[PDB]
Amino acid sequence: GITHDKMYKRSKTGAVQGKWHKKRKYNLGRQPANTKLIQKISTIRCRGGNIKRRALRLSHGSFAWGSADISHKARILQVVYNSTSNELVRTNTLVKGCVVQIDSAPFKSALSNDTLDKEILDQIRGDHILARISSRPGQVGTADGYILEGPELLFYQKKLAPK
Amino acid sequence: SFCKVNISNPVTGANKSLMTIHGLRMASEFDGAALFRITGGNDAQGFPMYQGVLKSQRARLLLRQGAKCYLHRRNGERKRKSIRGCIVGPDLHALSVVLVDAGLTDVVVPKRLVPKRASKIRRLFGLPTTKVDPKDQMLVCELILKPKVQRVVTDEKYARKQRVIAEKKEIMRKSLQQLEEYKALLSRM
Amino acid sequence: ARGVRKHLKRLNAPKHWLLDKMGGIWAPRPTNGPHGLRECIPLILILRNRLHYANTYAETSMILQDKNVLIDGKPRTDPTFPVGFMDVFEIPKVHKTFRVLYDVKGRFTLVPIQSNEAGFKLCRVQKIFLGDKGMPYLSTHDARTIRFPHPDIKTNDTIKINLKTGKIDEWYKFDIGKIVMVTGGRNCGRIGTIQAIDKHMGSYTMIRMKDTEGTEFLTRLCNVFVIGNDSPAVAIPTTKGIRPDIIKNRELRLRSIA
RNA sequence: GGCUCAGGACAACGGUUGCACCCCCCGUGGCGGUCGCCGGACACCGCUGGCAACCCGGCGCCAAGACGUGCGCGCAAGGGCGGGCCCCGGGCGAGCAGCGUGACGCAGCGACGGCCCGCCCGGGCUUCCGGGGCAUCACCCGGUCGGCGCGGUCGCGGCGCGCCGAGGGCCCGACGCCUGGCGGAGAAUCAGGGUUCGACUCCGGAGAGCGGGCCUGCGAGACGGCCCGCACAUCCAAGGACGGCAGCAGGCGCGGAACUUGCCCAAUGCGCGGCGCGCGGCGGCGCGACGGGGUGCGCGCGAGUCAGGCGGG
Ligand SMILES: [K+]
Ligand SMILES: [K+]
Ligand SMILES: [K+]
Ligand SMILES: [K+]
Ligand SMILES: [K+]
Ligand SMILES: [K+]
Ligand SMILES: [K+]
Ligand SMILES: [K+]
Ligand SMILES: [K+]
Ligand SMILES: [K+]
Ligand SMILES: [K+]
Ligand SMILES: [K+]
Ligand SMILES: [K+]
Ligand SMILES: [K+]
Ligand SMILES: [K+]
Ligand SMILES: [K+]
Ligand SMILES: [K+]
Ligand SMILES: [K+]
Ligand SMILES: [K+]
Ligand SMILES: [K+]
Ligand SMILES: [K+]
Ligand SMILES: [K+]
Ligand SMILES: [K+]
Ligand SMILES: [K+]
Ligand SMILES: [K+]
Ligand SMILES: [K+]
Ligand SMILES: [K+]
Ligand SMILES: [K+]
Ligand SMILES: [K+]
Ligand SMILES: [K+]
Ligand SMILES: [K+]
Ligand SMILES: [K+]
Ligand SMILES: [K+]
Ligand SMILES: [K+]
Ligand SMILES: [K+]
Ligand SMILES: [K+]
Ligand SMILES: [K+]
Ligand SMILES: [K+]
Ligand SMILES: [K+]
Ligand SMILES: [K+]
Ligand SMILES: [K+]
Ligand SMILES: [K+]
Ligand SMILES: [K+]
Ligand SMILES: [K+]
Ligand SMILES: [K+]
Ligand SMILES: [K+]
Ligand SMILES: [K+]
Ligand SMILES: [K+]
Ligand SMILES: [K+]
Ligand SMILES: [K+]
Ligand SMILES: [K+]
Ligand SMILES: [K+]
Ligand SMILES: [K+]
Ligand SMILES: [K+]
Ligand SMILES: [K+]
Ligand SMILES: [Mg+2]
Ligand SMILES: [Mg+2]
Ligand SMILES: [Mg+2]
Ligand SMILES: [Mg+2]
Ligand SMILES: [Mg+2]
Ligand SMILES: [Mg+2]
Repeated sequence: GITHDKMYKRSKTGAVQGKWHKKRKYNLGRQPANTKLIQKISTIRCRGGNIKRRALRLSHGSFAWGSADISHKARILQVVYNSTSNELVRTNTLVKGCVVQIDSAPFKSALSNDTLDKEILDQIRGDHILARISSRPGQVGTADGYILEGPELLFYQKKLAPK
Repeated sequence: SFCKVNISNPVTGANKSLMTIHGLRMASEFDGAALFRITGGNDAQGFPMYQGVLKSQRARLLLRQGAKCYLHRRNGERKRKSIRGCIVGPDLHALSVVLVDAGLTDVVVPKRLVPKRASKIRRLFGLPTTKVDPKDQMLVCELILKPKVQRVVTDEKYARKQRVIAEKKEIMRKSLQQLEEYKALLSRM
Repeated sequence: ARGVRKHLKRLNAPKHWLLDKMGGIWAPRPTNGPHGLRECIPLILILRNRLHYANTYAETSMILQDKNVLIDGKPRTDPTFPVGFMDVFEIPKVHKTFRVLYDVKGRFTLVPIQSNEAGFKLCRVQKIFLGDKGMPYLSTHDARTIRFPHPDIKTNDTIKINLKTGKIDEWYKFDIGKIVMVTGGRNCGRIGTIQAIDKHMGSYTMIRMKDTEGTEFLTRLCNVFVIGNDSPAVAIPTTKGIRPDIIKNRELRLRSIA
């Protein structure tokens, strides 16, 4: 099947290398989850047992605002940025590290307590917050994360600018 | 041969032979016109009809352990077979049939054996399973290997269970004691 | 292979098992459990090949079936059971209680003991770690484990165990000046005193001992079991861990026939 | 466990490291807290069948140390915060492992109590040094050399994919071609230094006619397991089914060149449990080769024959 054995690669001088066995089972690869946004979680049986959870069609996640230390659950609304390609953005495909808009309703009671990050408060006054996925959807069947702040927030807002 | 027709009233109990059903598919109700329901059959060469193939001929398919037509030899063996048949068309030498909505029905074939479960026997002769006397060592069976009923609770079984149950509390008693022991060690250290 | 190994050729058997190159193509392969595969000698090779209690496998088996063999105060029924260093060997029908020690050529000897002696077991503290919910454990050279261990007990020391209740009563500290016996190497079976513990970043630490007649030797720290504190806590064979040299041995081999 | 050496020359293999990048049955020692005795149904078997033989159909009465559900004192995976802003005990050489606290989730173990954890043997990959001939093979490579990001994996890694850069190897012999190439432990020869061979006893690797794919399981890319293509053969009422001796004996062919179509599991070991085992053993063929003793001595023997022990399943 799919394999990640190195024997099919060349050496560090460019020479074709020979073939001295047939494919081993312990070097198998599988196809990837390609987790669509918006509820299935398949089970995969790995080497020696070891249930692996493999997601398709996630809708919600647990999101943490760290500097204020408030966590709520929320509905992922849209994937907006991704460092690899525009294709995974255009398809709303949930992979680790992508940046999404989450529902604002859960975090609207934090709109009371002042002396907080106004760049988070004015965005809560709207109807979404910007966050990053921290989990691996295709390995553990879950998409949780944290809300952006710091230089990183400004970096992604400028990437999202109306250019 | 024309068409052996295994007939079987599933009530009286009877497996009889016999010699507007063309096109019929499994689970269809023909009306004893010139020979009711089809639950099986076997075209020539023996090849059995299979459910869902929606055809009137043959189709090799890959069968997994647990399907019809397949006596496997190891756990996980698969094999390809010619499960053929028809929608009860022409090339059907032999067939299976069942009488519904009843020379005709007059015979009975008794329940060859008897139940053997503690609950079973009681629900059968209208008896509960919640009052402390589940012994029920009456032996009728019409004296006819085949008794020794199951799941019948006793004193021995009861006590043994209690033993394990209690033990699964003493474990924690001494464990949570040792917790305090080690806490005190540290605290005096 | 495609899985674990079950068989064991006679030539591939450990050299110190003292098997003979004829008399078969196969050897008994030890079973997993309280000791390893290299630093052990099976129960069958002790009974059938040493003491002649059985002249064959087919009647060593039944001795182990009617449960005639107490190891560490508990019976055993597996011919391939790995008995090792410091294990207690008592058969009651012939009134014999032993402990396993090493001779001065790296082989397993059974020392006689007394009923006041078979009440404890010496184990080497292999490591200290944390399990469920944050609890400490000590795991040893006989694959015993002890939870909530007294903090003074640290890695590489020695503990004294009761065979029945399974709990620690005494411990001995691996420091400079402790009576200790080796378990591997080419000084296996020799006894001396810890008088150097030289440490090296990243790599093994080396240990230098001397017998009670001046002869000195070296080994890794993995091979220095502690037996007492300037006096052994268990018994040791009348050679006491002093090795002769080849010419002294040759004259003794001359004497035994003379 | 047995067989063989076809493929493969910075492989494999040999010594020497590491996993703070991993996986593991049995066995040993621990540990065990989890937000009133249930349900129907399967095989063997009864009654009726199809088929040339291969192999199966329909109906029915019956159990669990089989499933399914589950009675229970909250804790499986993963995720956010909780470190020091010259530099340097739970455990280390090394900020590693635990725990606490905010969110998710409801997994596993419970109808004869086991999820889980150390050790063990085994595996995977991994650092360094060694690791065939040809120059009438002088330049070679382009996922090739590095970077970022995700994915997949038991896991690290151009292993895969996107984007960025232009690297990487070489007369200390790269790259390419050839081999009637398995590597080592070893063997033949013989003052010393050396030459040549490594089929086969142990260890390691690789295969089961040749490409491939996979299911079941802790563990296999298994062929005395399955599925397809190719090359070959087999029975058949002509519709169909079916094979893999580089396992042991034996046959054909090839070649200068190599034995019985035996008996036994009694030992040795392994499996399960008193048996099974073409492992392994015991006889047969056997001037390949090794070791010992005769064909006389001056008058007693061995070579054969017939009996009894001993030994031997
Ligand atoms: K593969
Ligand atoms: K293979
Ligand atoms: K494999
Ligand atoms: K199978
Ligand atoms: K092999
Ligand atoms: K394996
Ligand atoms: K295995
Ligand atoms: K051998
Ligand atoms: K041997
Ligand atoms: K064994
Ligand atoms: K036997
Ligand atoms: K052969
Ligand atoms: K070869
Ligand atoms: K060849
Ligand atoms: K295994
Ligand atoms: K086994
Ligand atoms: K390596
Ligand atoms: K290397
Ligand atoms: K290497
Ligand atoms: K090298
Ligand atoms: K050359
Ligand atoms: K590319
Ligand atoms: K990469
Ligand atoms: K690429
Ligand atoms: K490139
Ligand atoms: K060259
Ligand atoms: K060859
Ligand atoms: K020379
Ligand atoms: K020489
Ligand atoms: K020489
Ligand atoms: K010469
Ligand atoms: K010479
Ligand atoms: K040979
Ligand atoms: K071989
Ligand atoms: K070999
Ligand atoms: K071998
Ligand atoms: K081998
Ligand atoms: K091997
Ligand atoms: K081999
Ligand atoms: K192989
Ligand atoms: K091959
Ligand atoms: K083949
Ligand atoms: K092949
Ligand atoms: K193949
Ligand atoms: K494959
Ligand atoms: K294959
Ligand atoms: K061959
Ligand atoms: K051959
Ligand atoms: K034979
Ligand atoms: K010939
Ligand atoms: K000839
Ligand atoms: K035997
Ligand atoms: K044989
Ligand atoms: K004579
Ligand atoms: K004679
Ligand atoms: Mg051998
Ligand atoms: Mg070789
Ligand atoms: Mg299977
Ligand atoms: Mg096989
Ligand atoms: Mg044959
Ligand atoms: Mg010839």
